[PDB]
Amino acid sequence: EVFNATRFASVYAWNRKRISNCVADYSVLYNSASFSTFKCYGVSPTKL
Amino acid sequence: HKNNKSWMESEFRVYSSANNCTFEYVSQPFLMDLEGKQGNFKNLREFVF
Repeated sequence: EVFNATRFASVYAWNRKRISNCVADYSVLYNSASFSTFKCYGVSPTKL
Repeated sequence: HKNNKSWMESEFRVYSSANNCTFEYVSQPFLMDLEGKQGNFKNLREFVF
């Protein structure tokens, strides 16, 4: 949902969604070619 | 309710508000019954928490 959502917020009033009780296959994100920027802090994609 | 001339789902006279929901779940739309029947008890349900 989040990476395909039809409305993203105005930045002064940014949305938050909370992710809970689920399998985070970050692979569908970290090796997507679509993103212009992708980087992580304190964590490497090789581990998450 | 008049819409089915019988009982229906109705407003939660259970809480005023529900802030900061740390967890949520549904699974089954489970079907425990509601009708105004007047025979002896036929259903026993037991739970431990």
